Amino acid sequence: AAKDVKFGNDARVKMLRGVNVLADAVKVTLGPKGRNVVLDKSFGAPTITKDGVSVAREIELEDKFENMGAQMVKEVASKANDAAGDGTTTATVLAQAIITEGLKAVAAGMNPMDLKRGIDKAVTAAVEELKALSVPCSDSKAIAQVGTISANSDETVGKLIAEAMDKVGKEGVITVEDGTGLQDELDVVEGMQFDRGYLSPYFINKPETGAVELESPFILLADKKISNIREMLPVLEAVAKAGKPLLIIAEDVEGEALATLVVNTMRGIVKVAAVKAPGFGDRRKAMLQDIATLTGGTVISEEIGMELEKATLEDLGQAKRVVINKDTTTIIDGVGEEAAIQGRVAQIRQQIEEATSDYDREKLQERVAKLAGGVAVIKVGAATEVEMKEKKARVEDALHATRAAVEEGVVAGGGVALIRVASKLADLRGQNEDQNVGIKVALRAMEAPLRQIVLNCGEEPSVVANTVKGGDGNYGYNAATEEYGNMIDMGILDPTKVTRSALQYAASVAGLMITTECMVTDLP
Amino acid sequence: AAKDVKFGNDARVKMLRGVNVLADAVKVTLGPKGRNVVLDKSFGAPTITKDGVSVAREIELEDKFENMGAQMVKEVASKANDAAGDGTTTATVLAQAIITEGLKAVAAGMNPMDLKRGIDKAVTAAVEELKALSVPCSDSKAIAQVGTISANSDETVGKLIAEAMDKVGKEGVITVEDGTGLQDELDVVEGMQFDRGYLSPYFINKPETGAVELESPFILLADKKISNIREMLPVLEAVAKAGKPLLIIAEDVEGEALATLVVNTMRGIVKVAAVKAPGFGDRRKAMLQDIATLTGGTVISEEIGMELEKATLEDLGQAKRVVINKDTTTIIDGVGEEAAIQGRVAQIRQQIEEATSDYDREKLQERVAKLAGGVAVIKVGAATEVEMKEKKARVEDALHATRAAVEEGVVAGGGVALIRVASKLADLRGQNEDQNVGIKVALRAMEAPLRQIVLNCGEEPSVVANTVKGGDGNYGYNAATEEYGNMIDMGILDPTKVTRSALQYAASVAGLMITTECMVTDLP
Amino acid sequence: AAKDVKFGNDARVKMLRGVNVLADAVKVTLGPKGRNVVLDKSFGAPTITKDGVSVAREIELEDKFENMGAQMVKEVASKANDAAGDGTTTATVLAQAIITEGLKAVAAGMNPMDLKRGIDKAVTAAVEELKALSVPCSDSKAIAQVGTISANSDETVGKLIAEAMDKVGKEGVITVEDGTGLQDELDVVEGMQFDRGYLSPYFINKPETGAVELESPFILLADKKISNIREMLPVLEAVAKAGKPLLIIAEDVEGEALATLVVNTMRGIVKVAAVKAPGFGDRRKAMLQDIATLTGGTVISEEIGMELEKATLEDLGQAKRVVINKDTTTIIDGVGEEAAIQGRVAQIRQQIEEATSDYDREKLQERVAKLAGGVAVIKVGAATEVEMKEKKARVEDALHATRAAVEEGVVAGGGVALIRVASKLADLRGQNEDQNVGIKVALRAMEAPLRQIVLNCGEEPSVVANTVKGGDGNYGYNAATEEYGNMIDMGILDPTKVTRSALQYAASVAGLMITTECMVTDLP
Amino acid sequence: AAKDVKFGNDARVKMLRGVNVLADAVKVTLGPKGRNVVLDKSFGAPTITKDGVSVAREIELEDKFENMGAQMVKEVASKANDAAGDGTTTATVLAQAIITEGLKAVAAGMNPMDLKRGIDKAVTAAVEELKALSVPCSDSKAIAQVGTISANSDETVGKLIAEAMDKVGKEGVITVEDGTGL
Ligand SMILES: Nc1ncnc2c1ncn2[C@@H]1O[C@H](COP(=O)(O)OP(=O)(O)OP(=O)(O)O)[C@@H](O)[C@H]1O
Ligand SMILES: Nc1ncnc2c1ncn2[C@@H]1O[C@H](COP(=O)(O)OP(=O)(O)OP(=O)(O)O)[C@@H](O)[C@H]1O
Ligand SMILES: Nc1ncnc2c1ncn2[C@@H]1O[C@H](COP(=O)(O)OP(=O)(O)OP(=O)(O)O)[C@@H](O)[C@H]1O
Ligand SMILES: [Mg+2]
Ligand SMILES: [Mg+2]
Ligand SMILES: [Mg+2]
Ligand SMILES: [Mg+2]
Repeated sequence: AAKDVKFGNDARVKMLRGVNVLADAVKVTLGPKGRNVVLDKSFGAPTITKDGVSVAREIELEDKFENMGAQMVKEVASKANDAAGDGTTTATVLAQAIITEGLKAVAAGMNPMDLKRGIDKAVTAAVEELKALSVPCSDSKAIAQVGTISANSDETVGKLIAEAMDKVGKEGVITVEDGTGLQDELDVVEGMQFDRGYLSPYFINKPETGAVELESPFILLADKKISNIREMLPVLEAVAKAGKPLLIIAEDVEGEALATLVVNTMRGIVKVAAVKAPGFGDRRKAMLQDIATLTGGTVISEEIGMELEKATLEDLGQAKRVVINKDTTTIIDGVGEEAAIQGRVAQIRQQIEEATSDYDREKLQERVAKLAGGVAVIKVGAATEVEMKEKKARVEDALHATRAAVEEGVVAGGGVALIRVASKLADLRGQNEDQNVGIKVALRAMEAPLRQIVLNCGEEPSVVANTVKGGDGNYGYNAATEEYGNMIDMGILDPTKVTRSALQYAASVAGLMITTECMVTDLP
Repeated sequence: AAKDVKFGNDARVKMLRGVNVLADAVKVTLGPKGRNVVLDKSFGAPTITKDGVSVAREIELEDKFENMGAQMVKEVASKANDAAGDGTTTATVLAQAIITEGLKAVAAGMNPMDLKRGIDKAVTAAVEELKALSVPCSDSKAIAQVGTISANSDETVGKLIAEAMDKVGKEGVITVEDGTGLQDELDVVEGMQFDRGYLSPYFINKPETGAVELESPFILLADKKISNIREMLPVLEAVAKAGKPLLIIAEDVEGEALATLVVNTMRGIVKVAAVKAPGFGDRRKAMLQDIATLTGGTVISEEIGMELEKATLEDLGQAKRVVINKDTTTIIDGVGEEAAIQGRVAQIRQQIEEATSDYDREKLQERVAKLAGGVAVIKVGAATEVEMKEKKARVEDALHATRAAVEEGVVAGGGVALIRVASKLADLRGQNEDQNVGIKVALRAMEAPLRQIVLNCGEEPSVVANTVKGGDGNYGYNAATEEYGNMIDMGILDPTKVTRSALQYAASVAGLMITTECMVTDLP
Repeated sequence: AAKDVKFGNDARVKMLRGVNVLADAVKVTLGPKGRNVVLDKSFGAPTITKDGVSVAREIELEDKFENMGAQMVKEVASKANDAAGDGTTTATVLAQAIITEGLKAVAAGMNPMDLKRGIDKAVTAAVEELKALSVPCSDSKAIAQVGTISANSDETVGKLIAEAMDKVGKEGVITVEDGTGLQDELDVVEGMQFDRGYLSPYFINKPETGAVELESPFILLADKKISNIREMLPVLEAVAKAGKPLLIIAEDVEGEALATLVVNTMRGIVKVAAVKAPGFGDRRKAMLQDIATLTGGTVISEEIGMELEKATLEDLGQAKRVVINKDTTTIIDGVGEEAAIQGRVAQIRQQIEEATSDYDREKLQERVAKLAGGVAVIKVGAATEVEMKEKKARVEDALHATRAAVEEGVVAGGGVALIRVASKLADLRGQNEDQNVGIKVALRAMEAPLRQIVLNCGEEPSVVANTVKGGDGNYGYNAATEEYGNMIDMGILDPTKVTRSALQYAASVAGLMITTECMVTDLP
Repeated sequence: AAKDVKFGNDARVKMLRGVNVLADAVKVTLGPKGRNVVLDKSFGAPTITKDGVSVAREIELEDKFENMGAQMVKEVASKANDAAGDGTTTATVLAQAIITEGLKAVAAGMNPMDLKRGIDKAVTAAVEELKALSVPCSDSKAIAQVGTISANSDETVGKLIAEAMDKVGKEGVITVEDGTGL
């Protein structure tokens, strides 16, 4: 309808106001000594949190343009979370630091394009420096430290992640779920993990993790874009008679077949789950057959005439468990016989032998690794169900952080990595002077996270930041103990992936908001 | 939607305003001589109460941030109530005292972390001192005094609780309900008490206690996560034909099964009750078999193929009564033969003999204690049903208080315990000066409850507090008689668990409020 | 209802205000160095776009008359987009330039008719000059450059378009869709393209392209305007039983048939697609029989008694795919045998031989070209489905731009073509002085797009525009590299059709608003 | 009275807005193509003038901070009028340009005192360069050209002033007054 349009300086001022509000509200929770934020949980008691993710999620400014700026920086922090699993607060702190200085530069009269080029160059150089300073994470000690640091100082999370990590190799498939009692357990089931997000967010039965859990489910191996719900109706009735959950690996469920199935999720005919089918054509049928032989099911495809109307319970797959995330789906301990799995992996190994292209060999090696490795199951022994879900979510996010670390290395925590990077890149320049100014803005932003942590601790950020900059290597300020020392020695590690993703995304949103000239919104 | 965000000083000022409003409204009711609070009972007549629980529950500030502050100090007081059953007003009085002084310190310029560390250290030392000064509660006289004091001067409650307590030992299971006549009756039956909460609050038929009472119910021993209401529909029909109430001990009723059971419970086909199954795997099946042999029923499990579709009336358990609370469920006088119970306890004793781990031996000894100990039934007698319910609720809360006392000792009542603790810890100091200031704030808070009681009595709190501080041991001020004397001699006892929980929770909420920097709420 | 009427100067002032708002919001995104515009995407995160089409689409002024002016200049830009596929922002930039200067001329006192005549004359001369300066686009190099420039610096789009273009000739039929994976493919199916827009916008299953895709559908070769759905109800049931999609090439679907087909299309009983039948009388039946022989179906017509009630599954045509746009519909690999197609094209060649009129020979030659040439299929390869849709949309719009270029030539990009045209037409005059003023206004407008691009780059538009005007031929300012040079050498090409359409439409809307005297709108 | 105090960039922006208002009023009267400015007078008819000093004198803004900026940059035109008698529009144009570019550097973290020192050094060197680049203006033709350019390209005024200085020499005194004729 009628819309309000802001141009230039007014638009950027509103942007900065909204970004400042969100960034303050989130950054007050950065570091181990973060403050508390009281979020009004509607009718119930307020939730006091030190988690910047929740504070950012709950922030929605009244003013439409300020709200828009807050939402953009928030969503870029969310991109950082998705890419890394940690550093959303750091990304917001970095984003505000570039944005506040950058928008001041724009309001001065400097060219937004030059500033964006300078910040892009500085952040690219910063990522190169972080890769240079990154130390590979292969020993279980570093993995435990990373898990502890990403679990908000939880040593048990770090040590369990390290144990399960070394048990199945650094590239192995690891899953976590609730335990039996108050003791943890480590198991090696024979399953696999294929990228398949849920086709509807309403499938989520776990609000603490945004994932769908099915125990002893029925795996339907559709190789056709499902458009109607009528042709699996006998199959749905058979599953309901069986009572086990039903999940669907189809190419794409579109139209009413989705919506009706969506409706079924609140009707509870079965525990409906729908995921996309990874791979295409030959690859799609290859991993579909792999899932069939892992779960003992049969691949049903319309091309071979195997229509969903004739799909019986025997053709339907079966496994011990399945987990569905927004990006990938892990099938856990399929009931298919070990002999069939061994035959399938042998066939794919001879496919590797006959393969000549690098892509073919690499993909088939990934396939055989997926089938042979299985899944590492962790049964965390927390006391209560609330503690079950919270500890398992912490373990999951810290596990993702550890995987990011082992794929990209680790660096000094507490913002020391960015401090060292800024010290290394202090001399970097650009084509013109405004690019150099953007570089300086990015360097101050790199300083920002450690300063914010020290500010949260109550100490003066200037003295501590100067002391850390004076030190070399990984010298820094342990905030939890409020004492200086080597971050690696005191276990304050940051996954290099986390830091590089946070900085890159903060630079992205900063440049986007700096170069923005007009904003349109619904009129109040 | 749109949200209002407060930062720092404004946030904490709103916090203090809300806390002050709630704390005044509640603390005017502390002690035997508490004032009256008139709560508007909507259309009907107002309710005058001296019970701080009701006053706190009815308090909901108009201003959103003041509302959040009041709501969460209220919820911390509720945590104290749940942990102890008494000292809700004392927890609020302590909470206001720390928050008022602590937030004054923050507004001065002192560091919130330093204050929180100091308060936490002072409260930990206070709990140690309270444990040191606690006198074990084993004689029936002390139990009677604690029961009387937790019911706000109800001698009959204390004496009946003491009698039932000594009848079945300090670790026995005790339940209370309405008697036949106007006199109290003490009985010993063969029941048991397993931790389980009702899966829906709508099951509560007793608003005065938040508990579900089923007389002569049908116990269904589910060992499976119930997800549908279809499979026990014949069982529901059989129960409705019988007419007795139906309760289900299930692992977890999730999905549409819970919703259908709720729809049934406001449709009243049967008296539907659902509780979670305590224990896991071997322990779960062990206590399920214990319940089966106590109630004469048969364990129904899908693993052995004993599916709920074939569940008949014979397999259903039967007992004299069952009481369901939010955390624990007690079965009263199951119809199983004494010979079967004796055989089961003999089997578990043999399990104890063959067990070697301390955990297994302790768990099996707990099982045999719960089985062979029996249940002390108190058929309390009152003139009217309203008086019946009020007396039984007072007896229940005082019984919980007596259990807390016998598990943690007793201390001088009327705030004398905290006065003595502050006198003992006057010399305690922290790492820096602001930690010492937080310690002093905690000590003044320790003084606060006795001062508030004396203020309620109309006397000057300063003179009486000075006189109590000058005295040593358990010397204090009897408020009901308005005269000094030994707290134990005049029966003014406090369960040590009550006081330590109230102080610890008050310190927790105070530190959370002090370290809080930002608040978000829905825009008015 | 009640309406607000503006007259003369006030109306034109409102025109200018609304046009200025929209033109600013869109023009801040012109050129490779365009700024960012933040569009509020309702509840979700804001969308940052440099695409002027989206910014123009969002803009809707609150003031009714300002909104009206913005909407009409926006719709003229949309006409330019539809006619060319590119230059929407350029059309708006040109429109504002004429409008701002023209409405100043009207407010001065000059005659609107004289200004409109002058602008029309200048734009006609500009189109003649652009045709003169246009260089034919036949080599794959120029096609690749045009595809890259229309896709906003996407070299892969340009090269793939050039390859597919040279594969099937400059007049060949080319279609694009999603590929298998990350790799592209170039094939030539046997199909044809006919002008038939969808009869309901709700048929669109591709919001990113506004097109309807049916994979392996059933073609209904109806030769009658379908106004009732009852008589194909058995056909609809048969199609639903088969499960394949369904499209109708009837003359028109209107009234009850249209409403019921729409109801079906949100109910999704079958994938309903309705398109009008191209051709008339002999031509209509001729192309209907061509579709029948290509898809192996049978033409169903009420004139020969072949009523839709007796239409069985065999009579319906079958093809590999079909794409429906708002203006034309393309079939993809009909299942008709190649022998039947060869016989049909031989018959139409004999018709060419027997044809005497130029129209008959040309139409039959077009028919044989459509049948024999087939359809070029591009399976573009991208990582993700969202990337699939975005890359295929960019490829489609750049393909339309390349077709416009090859049918009208190419000119210097970055507004250099219009600068050169203004330099050539600087001497042109009109009947009276105000016509000359309109000519000068149009010349400044021709200068406007390059000036706006340079302004977006941050450089001074005056110096760069003077330097470009000083140069001759195709000398200009590469904005992406921020350096001068030959546009053809640096690959900054503009399809001459795009530029002439943008300029002509801008002149059209400018003259319409200048000659406008009265406004009526709904009263606020 | 009660004071409003504005710090940093808010104060600088308001000051610059006032300077921009005054200088925009003044600088539409610069050059041969510069236009005129109407100044409303409390007594009599409005004054149509092209002098930058008159426009600068008349400018006073509602906002107290913008008015502070305007009254501060008005001193450039006033001092230029008092000292040289001409160049008041050029003086105001130069002042605003130094202010606009100076405030840009101040916003970029530069030290304003050192910016002032650099501006002063540049202007001292510029005065030296002007003294070097100047040429004597002694003949009547150059005086006619100077007067013509200073009278907004009015050749009659320049010729009249050249004739007046020729008649009264170096020691004579020339004054300008109202005349009856056309
Ligand atoms: N003991 C410590 N001393 C100093 N810095 C620490 C310490 N522990 C963690 N850090 C640093 O503090 C940051 C962790 O803060 P926090 O976990 O609150 O937020 P985050 O990593 O930005 O993201 P998220 O809110 O999503 O968890 C990291 O930069 C980490 O290196
Ligand atoms: N006769 C008495 N003289 C002095 N203090 C007493 C006397 N009886 C009880 N007290 C003290 O007064 C307090 C009891 O007050 P009250 O029961 O109103 O509130 P509470 O214990 O804070 O909690 P709740 O409101 O939940 O019952 C305890 O601290 C108790 O030790
Ligand atoms: N590298 C370049 N240097 C200079 N001008 C360029 C360059 N690349 C493209 N252009 C010019 O910039 C314009 C392309 O801008 P843009 O694609 O944002 O908008 P548009 O052509 O008006 O239409 P649309 O918004 O519908 O795509 C064209 O005039 C093109 O000739
Ligand atoms: Mg973190
Ligand atoms: Mg009490
Ligand atoms: Mg374009
Ligand atoms: Mg002059």
